[PDB]
Amino acid sequence: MRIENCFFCGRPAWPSKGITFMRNDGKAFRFCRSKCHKNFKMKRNPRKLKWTKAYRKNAGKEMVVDSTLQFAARRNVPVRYNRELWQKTLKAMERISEIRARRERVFYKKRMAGKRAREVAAARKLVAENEHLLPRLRGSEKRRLAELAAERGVDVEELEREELAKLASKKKSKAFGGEVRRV
Amino acid sequence: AIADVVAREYTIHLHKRLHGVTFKKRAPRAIKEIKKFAQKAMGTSDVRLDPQLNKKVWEQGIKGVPFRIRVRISRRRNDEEGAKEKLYSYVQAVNVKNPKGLLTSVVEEE
Amino acid sequence: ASTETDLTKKKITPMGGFVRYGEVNNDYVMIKGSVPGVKKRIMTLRKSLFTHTSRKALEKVELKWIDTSSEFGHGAFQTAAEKKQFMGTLKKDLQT
Amino acid sequence: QALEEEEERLEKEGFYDEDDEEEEEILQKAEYIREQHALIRNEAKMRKSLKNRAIIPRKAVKKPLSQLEDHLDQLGVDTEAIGLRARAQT
Amino acid sequence: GVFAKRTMTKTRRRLRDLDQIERDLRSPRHLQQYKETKAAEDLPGLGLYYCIECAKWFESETSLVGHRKGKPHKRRLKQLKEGAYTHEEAMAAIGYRIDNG
RNA sequence: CGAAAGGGUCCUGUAAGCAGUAGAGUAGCCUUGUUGUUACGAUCUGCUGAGGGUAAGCCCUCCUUCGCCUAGAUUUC
Ligand SMILES: [Zn+2]
Repeated sequence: MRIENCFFCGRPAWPSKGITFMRNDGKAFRFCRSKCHKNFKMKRNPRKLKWTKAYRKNAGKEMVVDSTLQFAARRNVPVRYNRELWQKTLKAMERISEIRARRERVFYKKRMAGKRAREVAAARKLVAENEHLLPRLRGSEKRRLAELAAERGVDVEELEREELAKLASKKKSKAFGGEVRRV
Repeated sequence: AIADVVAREYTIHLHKRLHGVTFKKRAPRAIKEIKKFAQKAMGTSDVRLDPQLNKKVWEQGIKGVPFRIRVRISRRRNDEEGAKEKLYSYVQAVNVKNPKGLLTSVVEEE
Repeated sequence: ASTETDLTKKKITPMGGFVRYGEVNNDYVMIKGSVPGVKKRIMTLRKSLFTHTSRKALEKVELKWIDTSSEFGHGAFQTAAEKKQFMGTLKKDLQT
Repeated sequence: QALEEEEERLEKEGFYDEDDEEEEEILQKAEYIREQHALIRNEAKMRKSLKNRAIIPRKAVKKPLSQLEDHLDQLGVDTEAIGLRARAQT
Repeated sequence: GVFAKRTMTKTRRRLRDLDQIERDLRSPRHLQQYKETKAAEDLPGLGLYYCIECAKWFESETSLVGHRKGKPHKRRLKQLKEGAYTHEEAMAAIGYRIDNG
């Protein structure tokens, strides 16, 4: 037995999965699921549906140029069976899978390079327009910190930063409404 | 070890409690499930819901109840004379950014 | 759940567990076909009362592959490693 | 073996190598601002029912002194220095 | 509109595929095989007015010239310009190839 | 044990917002055209297999949190 691939979406088609359409020109189409089968019967292009390997390869979001992808092929010339050849093939498959995973992760990071600059610039713009929403201490808290600083001979601004740290640690949410007292 | 007067904020997953419910009955059933949830959480048969909580449940009509809701339940003493139960719970809607990802928390008394 | 021709080291439990049962962590019996019960139900296995008269009872069974994909949907993967190898790197992978 | 030579070549060349506090601070400030914006939108959603009925005008409802006290106090105004108690009617 | 949209996805209501349309455009033998699978006397206009792009027979030359101005014909033209999806593209999407020695 | 949460497994199909020498054309200001420029503009591309949902008869979690507990009543050769 072997593992096919879905014609529409490219997922691994295991035995007894999906359905095959036999066209009268000589084409057999294997679908992994009724989702792909019904999209094919509706004549939707796999290259336009973003959940498919066809779209991902067309958009360049799959690593397609690599040396590790030249090891799997449909072998139309059979090789005489050799135990050592099959064993070293198994070891090769394991190591090639590891190398392919590592290079794929590198490829994805080069896809996602410029993000941190984009969120930094957006964050600076948002803070610049909303300086007034940044956390601040209450007026009564400022009064009590001022009188405590006057009493203790300490730095009022230091007390302000410590109290801001305390409210930064203690996060509290507010509730809508309130109970109406009965007569 | 837990005092009679105590307030906690919970997340109620109303989606699994309203799954398959008739459309003209989903929001009143949501109110009844909130009352049953508060009774199970606090042990109080007397549960009073905030009108803002009722509005929040009814925000999208009779069949548009949110999947999750953040509430505060406050077990308080019933000081009225001739009361059947000495305690009751009051349930309010809580203003949060997102009701997902939140654990059950105890509201500080101050 | 590994055979002589499938060298994936895997257990009998599907991905995401058996639906409404959980995981099989003990010795298990694989029986051809269907049996009268449902999931979680206690089943009594009994020796056959008579000597068999069919060649099927004397056949030796050779398994090549056991399906371990999810039965909670159209599962196309036998292992989580297979699923991750097919999908690739996700956004949450760099977020973590 | 050619693949292994290629792998060690890119490892020597630095192909698999992996790489600010002010940036973290400004990102945390932006996230706090977004949370405050979400809370403001939730308050608006709670108070508005314009599909069915109009909002009562603010001039027709007398604002509570305690609520004005609380809101200005969180906004950072020393209300005792300005005396809202004398301004409040009875 | 579509006639009998309820049974539009039935196999007995199936229409010719776009890759078959490209192969008919590229090679007249494939188109001739498809036309030999039909009967000429039962076709609109006795089979004389045919649009390969739409894979559709028409009653008259003015009807064919008429549908060419329409947007379904232009959708078929843009789909053929983009190219239909084949098994070669399916193998290239997963990085699979054929080794013939 | 219960309620949350986290992870998994599935379902859909790529969120809001921002940006773009992408975008048929149109109109202004001037270098009067040399992406002239600026403005609008279905849609497209990127951030983004992302966002949303997930037991209600899905799975896992002494070792992620918060609660609950040796009752009450009725009957019994
Ligand atoms: Zn498929």
